[PDB]
Amino acid sequence: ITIDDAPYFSALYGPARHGIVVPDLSLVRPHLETLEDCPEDLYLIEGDP
Amino acid sequence: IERGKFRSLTLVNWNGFFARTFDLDELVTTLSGGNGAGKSTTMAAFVTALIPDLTLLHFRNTTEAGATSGSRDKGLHGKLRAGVCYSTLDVINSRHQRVVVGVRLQQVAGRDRKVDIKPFMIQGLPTAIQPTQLLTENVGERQARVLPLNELKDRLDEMEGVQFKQFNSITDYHAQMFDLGVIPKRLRSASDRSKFYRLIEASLYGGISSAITRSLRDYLLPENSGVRKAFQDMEAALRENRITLE
Amino acid sequence: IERGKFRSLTLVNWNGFFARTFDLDELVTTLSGGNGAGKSTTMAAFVTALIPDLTLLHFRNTTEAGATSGSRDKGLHGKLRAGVCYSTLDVINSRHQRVVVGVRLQQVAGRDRKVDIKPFMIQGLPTAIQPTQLLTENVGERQARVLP
Amino acid sequence: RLIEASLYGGISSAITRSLRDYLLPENSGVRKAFQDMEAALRENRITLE
Amino acid sequence: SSKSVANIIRKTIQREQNRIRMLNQGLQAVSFGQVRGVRLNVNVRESHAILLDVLSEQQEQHQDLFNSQRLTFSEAMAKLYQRLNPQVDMGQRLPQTIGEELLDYRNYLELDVEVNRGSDGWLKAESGALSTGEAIGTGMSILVMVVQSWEEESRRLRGKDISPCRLLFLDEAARLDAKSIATLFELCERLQMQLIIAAPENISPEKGTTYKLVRKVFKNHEHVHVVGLRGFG
Amino acid sequence: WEEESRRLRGKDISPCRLLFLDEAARLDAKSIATLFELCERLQMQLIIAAPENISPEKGTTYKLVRKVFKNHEHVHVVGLRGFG
Amino acid sequence: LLDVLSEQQEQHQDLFNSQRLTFSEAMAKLYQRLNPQVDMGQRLPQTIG
Amino acid sequence: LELEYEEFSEINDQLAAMIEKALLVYQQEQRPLDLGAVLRDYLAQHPLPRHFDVARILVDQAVRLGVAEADFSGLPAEWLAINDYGAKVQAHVIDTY
Amino acid sequence: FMPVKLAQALANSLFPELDSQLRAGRHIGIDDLDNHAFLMDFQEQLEEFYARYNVELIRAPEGFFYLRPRSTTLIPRSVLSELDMMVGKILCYLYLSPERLANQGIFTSQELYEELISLADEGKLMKFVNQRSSGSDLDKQKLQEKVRTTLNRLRRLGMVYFLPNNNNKFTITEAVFRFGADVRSGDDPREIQLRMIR
Amino acid sequence: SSTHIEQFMPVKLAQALANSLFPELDSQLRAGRHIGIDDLDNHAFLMDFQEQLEEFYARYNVELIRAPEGFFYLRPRSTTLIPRSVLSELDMMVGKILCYLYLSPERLANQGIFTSQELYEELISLADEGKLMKFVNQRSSGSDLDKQKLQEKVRTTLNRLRRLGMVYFLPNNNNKFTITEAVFRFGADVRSGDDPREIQLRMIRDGEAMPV
Ligand SMILES: Nc1ncnc2c1ncn2[C@@H]1O[C@H](COP(=O)(O)OP(=O)(O)OP(=O)(O)O)[C@@H](O)[C@H]1O
Ligand SMILES: Nc1ncnc2c1ncn2[C@@H]1O[C@H](COP(=O)(O)OP(=O)(O)OP(=O)(O)O)[C@@H](O)[C@H]1O
Ligand SMILES: [Mg+2]
Ligand SMILES: [Mg+2]
Repeated sequence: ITIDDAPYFSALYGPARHGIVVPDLSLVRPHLETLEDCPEDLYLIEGDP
Repeated sequence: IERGKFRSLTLVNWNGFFARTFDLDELVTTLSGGNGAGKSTTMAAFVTALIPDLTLLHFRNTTEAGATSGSRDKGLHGKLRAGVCYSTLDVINSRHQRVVVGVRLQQVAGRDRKVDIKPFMIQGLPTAIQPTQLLTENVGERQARVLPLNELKDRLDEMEGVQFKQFNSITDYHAQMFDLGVIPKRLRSASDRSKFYRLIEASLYGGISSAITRSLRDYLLPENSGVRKAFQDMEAALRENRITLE
Repeated sequence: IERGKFRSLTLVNWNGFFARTFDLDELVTTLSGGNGAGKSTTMAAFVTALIPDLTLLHFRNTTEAGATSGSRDKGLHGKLRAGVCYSTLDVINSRHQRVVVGVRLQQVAGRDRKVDIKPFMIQGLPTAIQPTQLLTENVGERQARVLP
Repeated sequence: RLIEASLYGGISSAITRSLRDYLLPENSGVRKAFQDMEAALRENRITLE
Repeated sequence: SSKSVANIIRKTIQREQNRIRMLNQGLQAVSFGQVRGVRLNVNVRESHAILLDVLSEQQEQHQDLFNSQRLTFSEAMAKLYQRLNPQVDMGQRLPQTIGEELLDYRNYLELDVEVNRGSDGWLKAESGALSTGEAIGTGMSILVMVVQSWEEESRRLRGKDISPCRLLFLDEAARLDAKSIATLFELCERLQMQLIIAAPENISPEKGTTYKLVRKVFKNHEHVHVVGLRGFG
Repeated sequence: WEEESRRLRGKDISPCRLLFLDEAARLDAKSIATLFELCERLQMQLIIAAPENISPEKGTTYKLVRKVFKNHEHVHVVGLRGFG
Repeated sequence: LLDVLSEQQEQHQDLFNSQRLTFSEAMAKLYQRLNPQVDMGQRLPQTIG
Repeated sequence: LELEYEEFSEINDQLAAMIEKALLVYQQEQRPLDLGAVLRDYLAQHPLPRHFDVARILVDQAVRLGVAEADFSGLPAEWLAINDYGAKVQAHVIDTY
Repeated sequence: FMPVKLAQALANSLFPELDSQLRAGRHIGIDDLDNHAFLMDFQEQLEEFYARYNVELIRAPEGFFYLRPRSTTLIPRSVLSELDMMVGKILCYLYLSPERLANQGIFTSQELYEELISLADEGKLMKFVNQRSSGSDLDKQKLQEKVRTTLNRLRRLGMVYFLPNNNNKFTITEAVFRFGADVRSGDDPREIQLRMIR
Repeated sequence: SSTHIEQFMPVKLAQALANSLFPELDSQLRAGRHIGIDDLDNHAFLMDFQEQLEEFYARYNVELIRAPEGFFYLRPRSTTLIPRSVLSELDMMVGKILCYLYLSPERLANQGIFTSQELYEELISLADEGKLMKFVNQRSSGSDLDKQKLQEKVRTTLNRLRRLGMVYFLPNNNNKFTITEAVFRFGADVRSGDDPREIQLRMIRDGEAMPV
């Protein structure tokens, strides 16, 4: 993304800027209990990567 | 949307052209005239204004199109005339800002055939003023007087809102041209200038360029930093330690 | 004194030409046609028939003219088809003698794109004989064959 | 060289560079007299060396 | 480490292949004499394909060479590359440089230019194996490839509402026949790219602007008379 | 060269004369007129090539057209004449 | 140089009082004798003599 | 088979002849010539598809007659319209014969 | 004078060695990183330099460099033996597709020995060793010795690289294609190679 | 300034390498040919650029050497980039005899033209005939077939010495030939009147000669 839209997008996505896109979010539900090694606040988003 | 366009090309005091302006077409412009009329001269003017680097500029004849450097003459000196000469381009960006870019040319006196070149740029000119008018004085004589850069700077600074920028190095000139969207790539270094000139001159003479063919990956593929900088940072602690030990 | 003249040029089994004969002019002969028609090929056939020295022949593109390149391929092989090929000239001597010079060309089987040349000359041929017919045999219903 | 230069047309670099060799013909009468002096000059070279 | 590096390299390679494939489609069905199409053929070198696969899946067989802290990562890459294909020699150059070479994705790709000539299939474009006009047309094709690639490269450093100008030349344009010129005009028009062509009057393209030149002697000095026409069609 | 060999040649033979020029389209009408008069004054034969018929009122001319035909190629040749 | 070599001592010593011609110059061309700056090779060019 | 033949058309040469005869008067009287007016008047005598060729040939004939002294003034000329459908011409008036 | 880039090229420290090698007839492949890069950089001038010797510097379409002498070569020429071309064409055949899975690029002397014995005709084998020979153990031992000898000659040419140990196991380089057949549109390499070997 | 020959090479060396004589000479030199005073072109060339050539060839780990008699030749070092080889003992016998023939004022009247028969006669006059015959065949005892075999071997070795530049055959007669000063290298073991062992040691140390 260009420098002109960069500040807009960074404000829009806020803390979730560095989340992961995952199109279902139910396939993670079994994996999730294992996450003991991760940032204290993990963000997940659904959509076509 | 609304790609920019080159609008016109102006020659002043070149061999056969005292003061001439060509209005370029949006798609195709065709130069036509008998042998020796001066067509290749106009294209020489265009490219020299575009890339004012005397190390690269070499207008060899169309016959012998692919030979070595050969002579020490670059073929440019003879196209000028005694005194001061100019070559300028007029451009319209996607923003519809009118910018005039060009160079001042002069024959350096001596035994050898050498040339002196100085780039410049003007912004904010009214749409009502043409380049030929800026660069000439309509004195009483039959023929006007071409005015040097000092007179030009004084004349332009008098205008309201018009800015005249005069460059000391080619790098700055290319940087400004890129920022305004006149060229597709910002010529970081001399190597970039060489490749850009290769592109232009290969198009000019025509044919499958040998140099383009050799280094195809160097031309068609962008260089990606992501794969590297991680490992430069991770490698840093070892690099410093090794240097300290030495 | 009456200076000699080139009467005609004949090509057999070249790339695009099966058996064609161009009749030259006393002063100027022009070849026209769109790109890729075969004009430069005709030039090349003529010069090959004139100087068969394979060390010299080197047919560069018109672009890249004057660049001493040492290219891997001299550009002659591709202008020939499989089988036997010819290129001949008919000349009228100052003595009003008809002489036919020429060469037999043939591709060499093998990875290297090499070519074989064998010159020859004919004297005293009757004026009524055309080289196109002399070099071919009429086999079948107007379906002639070339002969070694 | 002559035919190839004609075919591609223009001022052939090789032709002009050696124009003496292409235009001026050789003379046998000059050689016949110079044979004697050639012997002499060869001998002088010998000695010099 | 290991797999993730392989994945980023693979994705970069895949994206480059796809972009090239998109550029490639714009050049289908271009008529230049007997040439009917042009392509940029992209392939992956074997000696690097096997290395990439090994780094992806056999890492437990070489982990000693990767976690040894006496040598850095790029050095590890160079040493692994020499372990495979042992016949390769190294020109007394530092393993660090060979490592950084392995880190650069472009080194994994092999590039060619091909043309669909006449009755034949796809052939590598050699100048000596083409007529004059075909060579000129192929050159123009590759040049527009370069220009499109460069514009895609730089747009991440340019304003959102800026579109650079595009212009190319052709000297002694009389060398092209009408059909080829029609093809070239179609290409440039579809690419929004300007052209300046010179011809000694032999060609009269109806579209665009035309300038008539005549050089004269006036007051014992050389002078060029210029006239212009445009708007026809 | 012809003058040099005057001694060796038999008295009664004058050798043939012939030259080429590809991409003749690079020359304008005045230049070609000059070239033709030069070569005819010297009894010199010429063979020239150009995409378009640049010499309509002098000498002979041939027009070449290439046809793709049954998975091979064939060249068709037809002559041209100054007036009709 | 042809004048220098052609005209000999006994008769032309009265002619030799001109500033341009002398005998020693034939040996002075020994310097030029060793190697002229010839460029392209065919047949056999060698030296001033 | 035996070689066939094809012939050229001389329509453009005839066109050049009419134009040169029509234009000779300007030189003989040394009358100032303006390309705009002349082209506008002369294109009216032929149909639209042929206009381009007529314009080209007329310019070829006109430029041989003298020069335009205004060219040394540093002042560009305007693009004059010469017919409908939008054709334009750029040239200074011819004064010095 | 002399072209500046040519003087630069032959001033390089790598030139003497490469010169020595090339004059010997060695082929430079993509394996020799530095030499191959050097040739890629200075080809335009090295071709002219070696043309002065009536010897041609060729870059094969596969990528490897080598010298080809003319009839007027200034460099003394030498010629390979029949058995040498036989083995070379065998190696070209072994540069196959199943090779990758069969040997992972590393062969042994026995592979070549057995392939040669299996694929060639007996008459030309006898012509190779000696016409008086007939299917005897000593003849086969002599043929093995000759195979090792010619294989070392080829290693000198750069065709085949021995793995660095005393045992006779090696890998085949791309430059072996010089022995290969002519390729026509759609033709299968195995078939054409076998057709010539027959 | 940049892009200037002097940056990479001395002007005189480039001037030498650009000469039309160089490829011939180079080729020959590498092959082991000795260069004497008679082949003017070559000799003169050598003389003109001696030091540049020496410096050049040094790159190869080979010495371009000049014997006192005025003849040039190549001597490779132990680390040589170019292979090194040794002459056969029969070549030495013919070499030392050719040397004595060159010196002999008794035959100077021939103007340098000698015949294979005269060479053979001189050789058998000095060396042990029957013991030397051992090299032709282990069973030789003075039989004429063996004597003709010896003469043919001499004829062959003499032809090898011609390729080395040590002797030149007549233009039309191959039974006669002329000597050159390059033959004096066969006297390297005796030109100084000192202990033969020490001389031999010195020579092997300098790389001039090997034992057998
Ligand atoms: N460096 C130079 N020195 C002297 N005269 C020159 C130089 N360059 C061009 N000229 C002359 O300027 C005139 C115009 O040359 P130019 O190359 O522009 O012609 P042109 O119209 O492009 O011709 P053509 O299309 O036939 O090549 C010619 O007389 C040419 O001789
Ligand atoms: N060596 C070759 N191998 C394969 N095809 C070739 C070779 N040389 C020429 N051709 C093809 O033969 C056809 C005739 O080419 P040629 O150059 O003779 O045509 P032309 O009419 O002279 O064209 P132009 O005027 O554009 O030079 C073209 O398709 C060219 O691609
Ligand atoms: Mg021009
Ligand atoms: Mg052609």
